[PDB]
Amino acid sequence: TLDLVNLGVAANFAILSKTGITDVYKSAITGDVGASPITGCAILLKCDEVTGTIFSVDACGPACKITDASRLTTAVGDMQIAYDNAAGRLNPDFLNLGAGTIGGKTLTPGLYKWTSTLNIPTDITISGSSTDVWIFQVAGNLNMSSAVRITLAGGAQAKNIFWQTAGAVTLGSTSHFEGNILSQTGINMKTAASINGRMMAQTAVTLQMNTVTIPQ
Repeated sequence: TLDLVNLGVAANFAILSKTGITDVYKSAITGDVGASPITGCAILLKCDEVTGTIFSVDACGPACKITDASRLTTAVGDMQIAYDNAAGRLNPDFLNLGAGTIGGKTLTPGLYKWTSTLNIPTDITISGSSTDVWIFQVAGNLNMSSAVRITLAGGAQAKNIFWQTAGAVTLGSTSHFEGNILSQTGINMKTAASINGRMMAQTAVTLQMNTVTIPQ
């Protein structure tokens, strides 16, 4: 029933930011990474940290980098269209579920909105079919605590989950996240946190020894 958020060319990236990608070595990224319009030197990943292509707007950046301004321009533009599309969905199924703390919940499909910061202090399940869609609209920050795991149940797929945040995302140390993040600012991961999803930030993505896998 709820339509997918079309990511266009941004679908090809595990990490896409506008002001760079910082990293505490070593991270494990599966899929392409990019930043635009910032210089490629703002991508602080080593070549042995990415399975995929590192894209740069210029001659600057990691040894393996491909320079491709035009593809990054399209990807970032596509990321902004996706952000606006996700932020623009009307008629939420839920508004202010758990008063902004959703620890222990099982989330069924649909459109969710929070006019605050969303916190996830304890494990949650996202439960639905291989074709169901979840859009989470968050007017503040999104926080997940250390060791918190998002579990998928019933055939729910990470590629059908979208998190739209007006504020910064903070994934706590050793936490496991599921879904696409469309952040208006930063996405900040802590020591050994993992994500099955895409990190699309209109500022920066920051990593500390993270595992990042594009959804299949």
